[PDB]
Amino acid sequence: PPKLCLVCGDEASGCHYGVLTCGSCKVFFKRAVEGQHNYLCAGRNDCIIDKIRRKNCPACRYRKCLQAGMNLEAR
Amino acid sequence: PKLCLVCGDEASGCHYGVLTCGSCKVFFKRAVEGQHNYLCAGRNDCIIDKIRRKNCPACRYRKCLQAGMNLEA
DNA sequence: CCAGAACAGAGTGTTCTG
DNA sequence: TCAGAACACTCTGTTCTG
Ligand SMILES: [Zn+2]
Ligand SMILES: [Zn+2]
Ligand SMILES: [Zn+2]
Ligand SMILES: [Zn+2]
Repeated sequence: PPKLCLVCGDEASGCHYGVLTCGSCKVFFKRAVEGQHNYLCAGRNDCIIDKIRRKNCPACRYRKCLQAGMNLEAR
Repeated sequence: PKLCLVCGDEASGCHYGVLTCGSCKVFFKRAVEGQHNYLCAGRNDCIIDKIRRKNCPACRYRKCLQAGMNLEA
């Protein structure tokens, strides 16, 4: 019943862009799709995305958003 | 061109004992005097280049040290 | 309840000084 | 020579508004 962000594992704010997510991931995603998302992974594109590390790799974070199914169409 | 021994960017000069770029110069100071324990989201193997240096402070900091940067020398 | 705007704070990198 | 201050800009995340 306390429920978890499907992207970083932080506690979720609600349903955003179709996926159970935290507020930071909600706005991160909005920002990534509206703008240029060309991000480079410094790793192997498997970076661990959690509450402390999610700022490290926008590229892996954004890929996790897409895998979870986030999209603007909402509704 | 002589290149930064940390991120490979074009080096401005010799800083904190090592030949490095200026962003690396000020990153290192900031790291050393500020706390911190940085944590890698990878394998402690991150690629550090001009673009990628921003991604992993842990691996950046490590590479600074293994290059011999220190506040004294 | 949710999208988006606003607000405020952290982090990077430059330019400038002596 | 290079260290440091200060500036300017980008990024993240929380609170506010509709
Ligand atoms: Zn999240
Ligand atoms: Zn990554
Ligand atoms: Zn460098
Ligand atoms: Zn790393």
